[PDB]
Amino acid sequence: MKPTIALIGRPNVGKSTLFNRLTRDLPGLTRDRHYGHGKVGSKPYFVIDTGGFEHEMAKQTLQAVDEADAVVFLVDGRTGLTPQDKIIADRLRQSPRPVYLAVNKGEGGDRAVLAAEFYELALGEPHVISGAHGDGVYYLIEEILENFPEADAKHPVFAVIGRPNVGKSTLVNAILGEKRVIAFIHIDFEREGKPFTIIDTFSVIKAMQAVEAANVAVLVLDAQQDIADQDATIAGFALEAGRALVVAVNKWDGISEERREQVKRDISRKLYFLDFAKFHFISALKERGIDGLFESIQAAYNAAMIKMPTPKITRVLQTAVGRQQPPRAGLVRPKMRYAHQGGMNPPVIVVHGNSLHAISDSYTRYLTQTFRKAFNLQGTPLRIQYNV
Amino acid sequence: IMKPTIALIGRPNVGKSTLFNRLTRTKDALVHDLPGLTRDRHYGHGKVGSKPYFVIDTGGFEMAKQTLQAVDEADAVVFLVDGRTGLTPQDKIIADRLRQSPRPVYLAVNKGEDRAVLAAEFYELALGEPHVISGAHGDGVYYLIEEILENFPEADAKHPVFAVIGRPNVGKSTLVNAILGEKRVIASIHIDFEREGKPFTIIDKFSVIKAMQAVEAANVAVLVLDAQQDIADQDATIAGFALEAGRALVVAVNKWDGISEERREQVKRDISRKLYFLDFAKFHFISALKERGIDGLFESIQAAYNAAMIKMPTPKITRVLQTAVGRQQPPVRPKMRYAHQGGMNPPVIVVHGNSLHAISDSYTRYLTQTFRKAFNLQGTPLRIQYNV
Ligand SMILES: Nc1nc2c(ncn2[C@@H]2O[C@H](COP(=O)(O)OP(=O)(O)O)[C@@H](O)[C@H]2O)c(=O)[nH]1
Ligand SMILES: Nc1nc2c(ncn2[C@@H]2O[C@H](COP(=O)(O)OP(=O)(O)O)[C@@H](O)[C@H]2O)c(=O)[nH]1
Ligand SMILES: Nc1nc2c(ncn2[C@@H]2O[C@H](COP(=O)(O)OP(=O)(O)O)[C@@H](O)[C@H]2O)c(=O)[nH]1
Ligand SMILES: [Cl-]
Ligand SMILES: [Cl-]
Ligand SMILES: [Cl-]
Repeated sequence: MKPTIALIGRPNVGKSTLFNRLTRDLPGLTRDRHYGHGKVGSKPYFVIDTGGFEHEMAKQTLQAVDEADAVVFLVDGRTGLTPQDKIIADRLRQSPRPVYLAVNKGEGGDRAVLAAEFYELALGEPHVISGAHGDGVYYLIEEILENFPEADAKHPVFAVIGRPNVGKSTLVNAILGEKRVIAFIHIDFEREGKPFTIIDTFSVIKAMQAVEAANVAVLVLDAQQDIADQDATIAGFALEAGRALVVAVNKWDGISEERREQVKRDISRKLYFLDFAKFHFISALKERGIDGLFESIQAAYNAAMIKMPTPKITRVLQTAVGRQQPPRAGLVRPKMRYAHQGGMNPPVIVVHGNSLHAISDSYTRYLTQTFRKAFNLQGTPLRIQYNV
Repeated sequence: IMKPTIALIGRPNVGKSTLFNRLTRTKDALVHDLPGLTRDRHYGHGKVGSKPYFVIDTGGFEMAKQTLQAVDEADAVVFLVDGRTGLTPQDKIIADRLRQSPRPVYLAVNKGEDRAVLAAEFYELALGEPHVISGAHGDGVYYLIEEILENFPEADAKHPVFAVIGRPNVGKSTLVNAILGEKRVIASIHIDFEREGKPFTIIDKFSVIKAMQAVEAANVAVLVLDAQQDIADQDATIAGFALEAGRALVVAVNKWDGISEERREQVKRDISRKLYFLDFAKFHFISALKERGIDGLFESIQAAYNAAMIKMPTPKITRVLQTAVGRQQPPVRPKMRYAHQGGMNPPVIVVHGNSLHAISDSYTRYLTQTFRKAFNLQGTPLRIQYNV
């Protein structure tokens, strides 16, 4: 498992600003993220901005301290020292895990004088940084990662994920039965002869790690409630991980028929960014729909692991381009000539040609759907990329 | 009578969006937003203060062409600087351009939660009195706003007064000439005309401030979209402003002459998916250039105005409500007994009962549609509200 860094600090000290630096959809909207994959640094890691949970600290914030591999305590170096900061430092100092004191917004400053007050916190060396502009952030992260040192399974290895109370335990018990669940990290089992592995592990950190360890994620939704922010950030994390995905709309036994289309329409409207995944309507309690859930889990694994021959891809591309030409880039007419796979799990298709530098999102969506149909890629977040 | 516009100006990271959110904060928070997403706003209606006004956070442009325009066209500028940091060379160049302004320019020394020391450093900018504030916590903000507004001193038209709004280059000028030159149309900021006996007024490069002023002067807005491009962020924020104004709306999907038949459904799909929050308005698919489809615009403008101005008797509303609830009960089981109109242009329906504190967004959607069908309210952003 790769490390998780939890950002902690007073409101307005620069946490989300830092988080966006470390981890850097429809028009007019911006997707809320308070946890994601660290992209700044030589090693992979997860980042949690505990500002997204919230004076004393918050229940989930203290949990993040217990569960993260390290905490960054962010403070406003321009201000001076607020008494709220001294309280937080008192709890963090007890951490048996790393606590890095980051003195933020110290850009163009004197890094020694700006960390003068903060030795009193007894959390060690203050790290003068600037989350906005990046001064010292890369070097801070590299020291955090100097602690932790840095092949696809032949069958689907899946994690059941989702909000509390959607039915994950009921689904797992329905899948495994009593006898194989009493032998619980990885539980290998067989179904109709074919092999599967389920991963057993609210804890954001625990959910990210389930996603990291799996090659398929089964996202469980409670059909009896509206889709929630937390439903959406979990699914969003899975999407950023490129994890193959199957969606289990659970507690379907509760919905009357009149309400059924209203709920299917509601769910596709609010989880549009999952239209690459098959949606099953199941009842973990009454054990209905589980068989087709397994068909889709296997299909998601297959799609995720596909190896597509360049001539097939190029053939599919040229037929699509012949039927509908790409949008004219103002005056210039893009030419799409060939394409090949540049990644796996998820598959990535790289399109080659001239003037591919401003291809509209809708045309990229048309190529994606064509490729998905041609290669049966439902279940994996296939991505198109233009060689520019 | 035009309302004043205040433009926030300043370096990245001085507190503009924070201030803008404070100044435009709606207690009820009425935006039809999705789970996990947040709708971006950098201009809106001012809510802090005794008088009405608009606010623009010029940070949403990234000096810059549009920012310089806001300096020219706003009634006043707030120049936001970081009092904690000190005085950056970038701040001084901005002061050099702002100092030439023939309109009010207020120097706000932010993040002060030391007022005397922070006013001496900033007198070097020669922008007058520094105002020490804290946009995050609110220190001094209210007094700043009242001092800006102490300059500007503080009936529905019987027929539709409509404004054509939308992004640069979508066809607004072509559409206006087409409307005034149509077959059945007979002909200092308002242009009065008539069609088939009924009266109309249309309101007469691109300016965010001018778009906001068009909406406030109107009782109906015609939003023009360029069908030949993907819906853009700027398409959505213009529509979003119209929505926050509660402005009755007709949507003109323009340049339909360019779209081939195959591409046409892929485009209607794309538009309804990305402008979901406009599902209350009729969409027309027109060609302003070839002057096709303009005739049907006039009925929808009339229909939207009529809907916006409706007066619904309490017994009819309660009747429709009790019937809707009888056919589909709410999902402890809330009881909805009666309802009345508590607002106009847009109409607002207030529902009274027990256990109404957690009604799902999806049920409120069922009631909104039910009321919309029953009272012919397409074109006005009708909203349901619960008394707790
Ligand atoms: N009607 C219905 N209720 C269910 C179903 N699955 C779970 N529940 C109920 O949801 C509650 C929580 O289920 P649980 O498996 O613990 O959810 P978890 O938090 O995701 O593990 C329990 O009281 C279940 O009986 C289902 O398929 N249908
Ligand atoms: N000067 C400076 N300003 C910053 C920095 N990071 C964030 N800000 C500004 O701080 C304001 C709010 O900070 P935010 O990131 O939301 O703090 P959070 O509440 O901890 O997430 C924004 O207007 C930011 O642009 C920094 O490193 N330097
Ligand atoms: N093909 C096509 N082009 C149009 C149409 N309406 C406007 N245009 C073109 O769009 C460009 C800008 O139009 P204009 O009315 O100035 O857009 P505005 O910025 O919204 O006022 C011009 O070159 C027009 O010829 C239409 O219905 N079809
Ligand atoms: Cl991962
Ligand atoms: Cl293949
Ligand atoms: Cl205030």
